[PDB]
Amino acid sequence: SRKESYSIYVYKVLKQVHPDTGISSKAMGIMNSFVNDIFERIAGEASRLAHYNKRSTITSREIQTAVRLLLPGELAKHAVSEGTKAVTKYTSA
Amino acid sequence: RSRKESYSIYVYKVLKQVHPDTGISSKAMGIMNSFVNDIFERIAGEASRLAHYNKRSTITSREIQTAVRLLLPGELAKHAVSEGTKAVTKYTSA
Amino acid sequence: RKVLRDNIQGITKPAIRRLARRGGVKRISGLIYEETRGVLKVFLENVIRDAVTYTEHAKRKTVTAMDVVYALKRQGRTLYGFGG
Amino acid sequence: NIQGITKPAIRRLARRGGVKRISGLIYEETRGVLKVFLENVIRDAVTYTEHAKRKTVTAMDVVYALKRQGRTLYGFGG
Amino acid sequence: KPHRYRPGTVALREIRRYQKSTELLIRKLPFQRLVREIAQDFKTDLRFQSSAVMALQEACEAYLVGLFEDTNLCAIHAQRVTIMPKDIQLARRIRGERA
Amino acid sequence: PHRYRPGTVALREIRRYQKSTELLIRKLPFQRLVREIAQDFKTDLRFQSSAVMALQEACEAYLVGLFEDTNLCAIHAQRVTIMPKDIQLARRIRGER
Amino acid sequence: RAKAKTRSSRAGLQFPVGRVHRLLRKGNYSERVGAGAPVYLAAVLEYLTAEILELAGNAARDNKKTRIIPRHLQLAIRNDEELNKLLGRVTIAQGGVLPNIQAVLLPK
Amino acid sequence: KTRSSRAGLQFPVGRVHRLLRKGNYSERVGAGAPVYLAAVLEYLTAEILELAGNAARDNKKTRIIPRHLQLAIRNDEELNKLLGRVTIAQGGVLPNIQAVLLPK
DNA sequence: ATCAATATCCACCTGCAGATTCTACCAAAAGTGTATTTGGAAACTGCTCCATCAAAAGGCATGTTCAGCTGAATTCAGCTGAACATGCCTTTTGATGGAGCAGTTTCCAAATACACTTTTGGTAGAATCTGCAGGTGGATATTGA
DNA sequence: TCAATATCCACCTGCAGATTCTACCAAAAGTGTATTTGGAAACTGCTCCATCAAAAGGCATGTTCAGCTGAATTCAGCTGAACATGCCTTTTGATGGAGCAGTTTCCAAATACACTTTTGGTAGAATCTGCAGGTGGATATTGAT
Ligand SMILES: [Cl-]
Ligand SMILES: [Cl-]
Ligand SMILES: [Cl-]
Ligand SMILES: [Cl-]
Ligand SMILES: [Mn+2]
Ligand SMILES: [Mn+2]
Ligand SMILES: [Mn+2]
Ligand SMILES: [Mn+2]
Ligand SMILES: [Mn+2]
Ligand SMILES: [Mn+2]
Ligand SMILES: [Mn+2]
Ligand SMILES: [Mn+2]
Ligand SMILES: [Mn+2]
Repeated sequence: SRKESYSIYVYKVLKQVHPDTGISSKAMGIMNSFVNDIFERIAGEASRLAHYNKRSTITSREIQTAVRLLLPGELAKHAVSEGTKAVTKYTSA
Repeated sequence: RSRKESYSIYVYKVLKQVHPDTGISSKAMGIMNSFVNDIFERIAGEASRLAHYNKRSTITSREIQTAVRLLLPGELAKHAVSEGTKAVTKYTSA
Repeated sequence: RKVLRDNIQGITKPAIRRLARRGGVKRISGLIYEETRGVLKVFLENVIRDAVTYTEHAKRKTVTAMDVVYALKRQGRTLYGFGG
Repeated sequence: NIQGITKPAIRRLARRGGVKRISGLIYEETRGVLKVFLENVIRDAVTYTEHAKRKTVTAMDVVYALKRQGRTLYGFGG
Repeated sequence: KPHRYRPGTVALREIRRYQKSTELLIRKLPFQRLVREIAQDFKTDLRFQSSAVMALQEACEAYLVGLFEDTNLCAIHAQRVTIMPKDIQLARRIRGERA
Repeated sequence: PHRYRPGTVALREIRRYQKSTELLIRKLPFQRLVREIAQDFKTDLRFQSSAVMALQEACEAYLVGLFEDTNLCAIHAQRVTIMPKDIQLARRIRGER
Repeated sequence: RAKAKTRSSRAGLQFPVGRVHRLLRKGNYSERVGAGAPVYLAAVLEYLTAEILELAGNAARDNKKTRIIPRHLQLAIRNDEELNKLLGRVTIAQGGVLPNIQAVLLPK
Repeated sequence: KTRSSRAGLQFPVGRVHRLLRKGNYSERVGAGAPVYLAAVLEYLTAEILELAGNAARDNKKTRIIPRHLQLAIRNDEELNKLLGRVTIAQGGVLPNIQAVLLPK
């Protein structure tokens, strides 16, 4: 049947930063694990945030506070900018 | 008017059952409430994961049971499982 | 309001000795007191930082005991006795 | 079976661990720790197996086990 | 005489005394100023429920006491009875609190 | 008639093993230990080969991590040789004991 | 119309089955929640609070008190291997620690 | 006309949205949440690939393998902290020998 | 082996802070009747998991030195505990003003629910390459003398 | 230092296990078209959170003094490291067969909705009442001699 993964997306991102670099299958597995793990942590924290505040919906606001709580310093700053940038560019054109 | 629930009433009933003569300070009751809420979260959380890994959308007594075996050590698990099972078979006996 | 400075020195040599005692410590080097303050400081900043983040997310100006409880839970430092 | 985990293999692990000199007693001590570690993870994995009514332990069962034992492992489905 | 207990005797009496009780060991007002100072450096204009400050003190003290037990095991392991900064560092290292 | 001094080869191996990533425990013996332990929890089990590999990866990374903390404990006692008491102390501080 | 029976009494429990059922549905644990789940969970929770109240009540007795306080809860948790493991990363406010002095520290 | 191209991302906003709704995180999911989350996941991914790529280049190789992901992560303070309790299978460890153990 | 200096240890009191019952009012469990949906049975299908050899091939198990590390013994210099005198500043009580948490009440964006339409991944092949694993040769790093 | 024994480090080379690159085609993901409903404003009750004021004694701060603990130094066993030497489990590969993880439809049983009706629980409001101190003689405990 079908088993979906982030492979095609990790790969497209690989070409942006290193057009000439490839990646082994095992390393791709590592990246998939990574995306899934970080996805769960952010989502999990956003979930608690909304529950603590008695809110039924997870907005970009809960995702942002969750990122702030989970990522160490500089990573949080950049992650936060990358995220609000994508939300504005998506709410525009 | 503002009103909030807690497991205090039940903790107190259970306390009288095991120690009829013993009371409990409010600070101790506060700790018992954190405890119940905490274990509820660990069990429910583990049950949620279990159901999700098995593409099942419903949490049944079977999920609560596996979560219990994963979370509690040896004897505590055995006894908890027994009590839970006995309460379910009884509950369903109408 | 008055300026808050050097309050980490409010954690005295005797208070730290007491904590070591409860921790079972019999003899303490003269350098333990400054190390302890530094360690306490790092511990407190990390918990305060998370607690205040929950406070701001709720749009409050008051850090609640629950903000601190959630912050301690995040850091694998679950605390029983103050709600939640 | 645990004796199959040999002195030289344990030495290799220690070396990657940056260890220069090893005491004669470390070998049996190491086997005991490795056994507790395997028992705890496998017990958890099999519990996931049995819950899914399977007779085959999958990598995902192991991955979920390691995850709750606070030993998250990347590269096998998570 | 004057009477004098030998070094280590009072220390042991103190351990028995503090391991026997549960009251906070750090003065309350000083600890509250420390909390307010640290907090103020993160976000200005903050207020605190009094129980929030107490939750923090209970946590910091349980944390320091737990750390001293581990520090103590590191001193004994070096065949010492006196804890030193390097024992605290070794414990924090193994506890994964730092590299 | 040439011999390296004790420790010289030990250091060489550290350099070699810290440089590689291959599994250091023999595969078959490991698979055997795994199946045995598993049999005590549920009989007649099968294992995806990748299930056995994940277990060996996790288990070998754990022991390597443990040996580093054990080493720090031996050095703290001003020794250069790791002993059971070093592993015990590291596990106690980690909260595994 | 029909005799109102609590799910708790039907289950033979002191803990609240209805409440627990509600907490399950509203915690986003799953889309659906089976009827037996809240019964099984209320029982496990009740069993566990009975176990620690039994041990805490005894620590209270030993210290010659009739009222269980936090310290009593600590002594019961830390002196019991399984509860200690279950709550190994929890801190009980006002609980203090167990009396314990390393042998090497005593006078020879 | 996909949501990713609109948000200018390479990661799948549509899937992140679906994964959020079906993971039992909340009753409802805002439209911006999957966008934000997707961007965050993409950024972290680029950050690691960037450093692993370099680790590869410095090893005189063009294909990133696990070893490289390990070298990139353990040699970076923040990534190391974020993945402090994670093990990269086949990643091995950073070469490092305690001074006290050296000859002389 | 005996005290003398002090530090618990164990009962015996007794009026409060702080539990433990008391009542009302709901918020929210409990019925009933319906409309859906979940997820077990019984029946196959490829997958991929054990066995089974079947040899080699490292890799492990043994004794043989003996290098040098750990553990056992002193031996102090001076750190850090115990005891005291001083008097500072945390504690304990008591208001008080008012910042700011929670309530109720509206009420639009913004999200969910539903068919459709269109597009994007995942999958089973077909077409190459990044290095693994050797080679040979040239300085290195170690050691003994 | 010298001489030589093994270790590394290179630059180059060729096969081949993977990594890529192709060609479809059914599950998502994107549209449009109606509800639905959060959970922001908008006040606005009314908890607590700052902030003194004032007094009092529990404790923090310094200082003296010297016990005994943490270093330093010095060996002498012996325990581990380095090394051939010999053989035997582990590794490497195909079969070859079979247990068994997935789907495939059934649908009966269990759940998720809507009111509609009861109460078990949660606020304060009175009623108790464990003990937190407070004071004394046993009992020890320590440390000098
Ligand atoms: Cl030090
Ligand atoms: Cl030992
Ligand atoms: Cl059920
Ligand atoms: Cl949003
Ligand atoms: Mn400041
Ligand atoms: Mn106001
Ligand atoms: Mn396509
Ligand atoms: Mn090569
Ligand atoms: Mn509404
Ligand atoms: Mn003074
Ligand atoms: Mn002297
Ligand atoms: Mn000494
Ligand atoms: Mn008393």
